[PDB]
Amino acid sequence: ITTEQLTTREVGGSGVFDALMQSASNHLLAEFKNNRITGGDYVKAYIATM
Amino acid sequence: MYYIEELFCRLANGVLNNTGIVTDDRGDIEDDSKPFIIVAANEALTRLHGRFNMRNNNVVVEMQEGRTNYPLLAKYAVQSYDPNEVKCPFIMDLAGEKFAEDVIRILEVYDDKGRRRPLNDRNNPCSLFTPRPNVLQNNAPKAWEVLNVMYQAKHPKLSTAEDGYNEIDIPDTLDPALDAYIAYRYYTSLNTPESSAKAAEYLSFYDSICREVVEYDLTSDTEVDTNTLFRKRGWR
Amino acid sequence: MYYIEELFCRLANGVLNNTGIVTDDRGDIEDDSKPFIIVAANEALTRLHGRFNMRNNNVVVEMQEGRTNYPLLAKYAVQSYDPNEVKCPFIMDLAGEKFAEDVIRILEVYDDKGRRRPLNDRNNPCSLFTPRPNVLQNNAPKAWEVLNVMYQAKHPKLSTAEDGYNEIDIPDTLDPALDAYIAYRYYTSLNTPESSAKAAEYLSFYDSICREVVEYDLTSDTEVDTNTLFRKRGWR
Repeated sequence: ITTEQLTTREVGGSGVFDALMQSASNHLLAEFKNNRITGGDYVKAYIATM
Repeated sequence: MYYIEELFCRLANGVLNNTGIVTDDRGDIEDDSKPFIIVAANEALTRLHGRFNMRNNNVVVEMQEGRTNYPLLAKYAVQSYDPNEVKCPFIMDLAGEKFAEDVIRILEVYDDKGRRRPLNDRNNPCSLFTPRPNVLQNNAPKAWEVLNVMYQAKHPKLSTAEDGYNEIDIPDTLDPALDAYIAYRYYTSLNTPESSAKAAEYLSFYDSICREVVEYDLTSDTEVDTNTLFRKRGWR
Repeated sequence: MYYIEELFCRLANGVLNNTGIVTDDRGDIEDDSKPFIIVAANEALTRLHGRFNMRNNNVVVEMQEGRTNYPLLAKYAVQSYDPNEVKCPFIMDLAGEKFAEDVIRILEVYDDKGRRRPLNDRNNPCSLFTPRPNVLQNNAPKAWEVLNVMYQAKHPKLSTAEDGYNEIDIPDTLDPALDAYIAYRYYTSLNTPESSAKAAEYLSFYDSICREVVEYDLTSDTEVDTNTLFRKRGWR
């Protein structure tokens, strides 16, 4: 087990932390594409879960 | 009088330093966010030119036999008309000055013989009416009759498309007002609690600068003339 | 009358001492952050010169046969015109200086024969008009006619580009106002609440200093002249 298996320092993926962030971002964007929230709410929730 | 690129580099090196629009060298705005800045700049210029009465311009309109309504649009300008749609234009232009629609308010209208024509006077048969702010009416057109329209004008449209106007004509005391208005628009558009608090500050700064410029009368807006009613009324 | 380097050093020592712009030895502003300071300084100088009426300058305009609008720009100056584009310039800079474009407001216009010419007077046929704040009209140009324009001026642009104006000419009592305005601009651009509070403090300091200078009349702004209407009206 190495550090690169935890996070690869990229937004893309191939890490546990990166995948955990991307899934939450995908769910928030899914709610965002429906006219239910704006950009600010999505950004704040993302930063909160970070 | 300076290019549009000077405006982009002033917004890149003034306000909006800390934002993500600017490029890495912080010398210019990215290609993605230029339409937003252009829209904001046009809105700000319209606001200022409506408030302050800076530019005064002129149009020459000649009268046809069967027309009473003369809309002031580029479709009827000589340099911009479509020959199949419009048989004969009535607004005269020049190859360098192509008469972009910049009419806010009509002040004076003068005949080709040097006599003034009353405007929007209901009880005067020989007067001109404006059904719409950019349309004229003359109920009795005549042969060899031409009219001159003296109107307050707004700034030409900035387009940055190799045919639009790159330059900006504005007094140097009102650059911060334009910058503050652009920053206000950009910071409101973010939709966060802190950005709105910053945008309120920028809008208040714009208002205070405009009020100061009015206070010191830097644009010479106030106008006074000699008294001629003394002789007309019969005084001695 | 100090150069731009003295301004950079005084900022590096005074306000903005604690910030990350300043170099390690606290001697001078870093290279990449100089355009920001230049823009802020130009804005502050324009503000002060608009408020206080410190500078009074003059320009000489000669009248051509077919031209009615005489814009006051550096394009038509002798020391700055391009021979290819402009065939004949009408702004004379024979003796000294270069006539940087610094026209805020026009006060007096005198003929070459010593007679005054009214400005913006509708009811006087022999008057001069300004369709734009720096453009000047005469509707009857004549041969061998020259006009002298006395106007309020602003500080010439600072560029630090090996050809711009390095020097700053400002009354000694108004240095803290300029420094406070620059600090306000920077701390506002930081986009944090504490920096916003500091910016509010600096702007209030600027306003208070300007009001104090107005209170004590240190720039000799107030002007009073001998009465001349006592004799014109026929009193004895």
